[PDB]
Amino acid sequence: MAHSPPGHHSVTGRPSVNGLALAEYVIYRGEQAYPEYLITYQIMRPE
Amino acid sequence: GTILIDLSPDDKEFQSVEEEMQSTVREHRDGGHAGGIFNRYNILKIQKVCNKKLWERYTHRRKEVSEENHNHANERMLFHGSPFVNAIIHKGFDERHAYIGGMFGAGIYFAENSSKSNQYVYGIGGGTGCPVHKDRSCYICHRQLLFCRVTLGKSFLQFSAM
Ligand SMILES: O=c1[nH]c(-c2ccc(C(F)(F)F)cc2)nc2c(O)cccc12
Ligand SMILES: [Zn+2]
Repeated sequence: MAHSPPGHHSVTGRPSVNGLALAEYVIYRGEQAYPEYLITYQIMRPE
Repeated sequence: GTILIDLSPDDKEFQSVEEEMQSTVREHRDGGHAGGIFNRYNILKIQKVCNKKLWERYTHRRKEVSEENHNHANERMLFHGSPFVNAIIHKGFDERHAYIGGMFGAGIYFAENSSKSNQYVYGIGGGTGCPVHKDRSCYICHRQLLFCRVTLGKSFLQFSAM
């Protein structure tokens, strides 16, 4: 697993082309995330 | 020592998490290739994940990050889709759960868009879709996502052509 940028604890990937896309985030230590909710779902066929 | 507690649909916590799921679906530039074609979900269940040890591991790291970032954890709630979701809830995140070939290097990736994380439920690029039908756009099989508490600390801002 890669290392966070010097002095930083994560990367924020901000889409610059698509204006409706929200951000993505990368951490490099598993201890920086806690899986608080488990969601079971189906995607729905559009009408 | 993980337990999963069901949230009632009548509970405001359930409803808050459902709205976060539903309100952050968007269209993807692959036309649905990886994650399927949909504008919304049928939410079947939402469970709270409780693990005392994993939680303590998390708050210990958060305190170190927070102090290194001048008293600011920069904590978010973000989605995670993975083929390892069943391992993650029991053992926590680690290097086995990283996206080696990710845009911003080998680490663990999270999304504000629920539908971005849904693209990884069945693997990178959606893999070969559901086990039963080999369908990345299967409308029958049940999927799972995680909605997670994430410590960002000082985050490096990378603009990205995506
Ligand atoms: O939720 C995500 N999971 C993943 C993901 C990517 C890969 C794996 C793997 F390799 F373990 F099967 C698991 C999860 N990638 C994301 C991304 O590249 C951007 C935004 C969100 C995610
Ligand atoms: Zn299926």
